[PDB]
Amino acid sequence: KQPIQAQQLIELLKVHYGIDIHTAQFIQGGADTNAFAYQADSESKSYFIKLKYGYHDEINLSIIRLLHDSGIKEIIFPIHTLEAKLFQQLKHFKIIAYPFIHAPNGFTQNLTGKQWKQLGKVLRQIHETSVPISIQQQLRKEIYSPKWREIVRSFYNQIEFDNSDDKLTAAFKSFFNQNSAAIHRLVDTSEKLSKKIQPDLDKYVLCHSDIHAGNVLVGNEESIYIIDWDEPMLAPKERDLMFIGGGVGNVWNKPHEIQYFYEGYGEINVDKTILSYYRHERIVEDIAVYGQDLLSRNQNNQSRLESFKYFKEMFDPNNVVEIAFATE
Repeated sequence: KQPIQAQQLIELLKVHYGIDIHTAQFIQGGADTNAFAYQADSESKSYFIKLKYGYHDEINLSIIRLLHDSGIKEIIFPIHTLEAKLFQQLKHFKIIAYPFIHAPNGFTQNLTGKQWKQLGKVLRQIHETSVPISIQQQLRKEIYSPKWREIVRSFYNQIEFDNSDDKLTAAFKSFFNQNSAAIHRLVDTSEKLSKKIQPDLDKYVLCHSDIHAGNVLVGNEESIYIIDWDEPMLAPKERDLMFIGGGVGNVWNKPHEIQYFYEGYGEINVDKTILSYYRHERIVEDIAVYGQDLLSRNQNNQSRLESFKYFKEMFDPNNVVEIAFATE
């Protein structure tokens, strides 16, 4: 499926980046969807290369460039091509080169107070970044879609006994039934809050959209880096703020973290209705996705059990559900 043989990277990295690589190897399952990852090493360093088919504008690259030129420092930026571009466009595919870095994320290594402040400073920088109209036209907009809420409601009648259910499906239905009150509350609260929110496009800002602890790395100089810029969007700032104290992954649920974050972010006028809407809606989105994986046999059972564990963890003490309810 690969557009090139790994050794063809030697020629390409030399030509377009001026880098001499002595060894390149395909990285299995590293990339996802339309992407192929490779490890290419220079006698001096190691590089992570991503190839993507196509010549259309990738929103990730457009936004990464905007933040780069805007001065945001806390991003792991691509290595520049010799023409000073963040990626090399070839005839039928693109090359995106990055330094091969290992940095623990916020789950692995909890942020220090200083890092919480830096995260607040950087996210405020991002939210205040002026977005050129050409790029605004490329960004998805928050439209308060009822898609996920509808899917979870479609599950209601499926929770009924079915003689053909397998072990995982039956266990999931039992758990759903035992937590039915909380599940309907998540859906109904997200729905109620969406109805009360009057969309104001003038207040939308550039948002990461999924900035949980797994997407912050603590790297060189003990500085933080925000990763996964694949699906940014224009939406109320609360789309991102909901994660501070949000408890995603059973971390980022402590009062002092919130204090340090806002000392850095500065803006304390946060719309509580929109913040509560996102915390409930993000859980609804996950119940729809992981719940469907349990009601269906689309993935193997080892994978379905992982979805089940994830689904249940959302209901643990101090996890996302309890924090969402506490927000409302």
